[PDB]
Amino acid sequence: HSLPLARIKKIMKADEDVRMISAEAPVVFARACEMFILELTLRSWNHTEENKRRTLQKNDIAAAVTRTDIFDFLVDIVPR
Amino acid sequence: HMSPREQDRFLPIANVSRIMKKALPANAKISKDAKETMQECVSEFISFVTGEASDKCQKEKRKTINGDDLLWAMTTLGFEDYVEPLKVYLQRFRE
Repeated sequence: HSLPLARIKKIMKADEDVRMISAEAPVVFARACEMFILELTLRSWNHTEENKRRTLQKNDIAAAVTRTDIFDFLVDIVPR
Repeated sequence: HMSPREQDRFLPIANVSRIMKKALPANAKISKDAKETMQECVSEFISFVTGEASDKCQKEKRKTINGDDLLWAMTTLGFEDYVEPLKVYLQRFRE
């Protein structure tokens, strides 16, 4: 697992409200981000299998976002 | 999004693509626009969760977001399945 911890902090602190960040917080976030990518990729893949195709495309993510409530926050940026 | 400034709002597309591939069968392929869309989803995920963690510690008059706030935020926003394995991970840092 090797997501860059410095990039993650930059993204967290893009929010002006955020002030200081603990030492372990970005590490933990890296792990969570990984599980998020896995689950979203895999859910999208099943829409790819069902369309019988072999390339995961943007529309496959748009469909996945609409099927799962935990991904409902993404409909503002990946509209179907 | 080719500027260094623009690129700095996202995790690198190479680190994201490697992870995406781990969840797919070896024969699977991923278009370019799918990798970029995944890039934006991850930054949105980081801002979403941080937004809730930030709110909690502000209500508690604390200035530092830590690992406990983050997992609380993930429970609050519905990511319960990530929370169990992460709790054990974050416990390794405190003990």
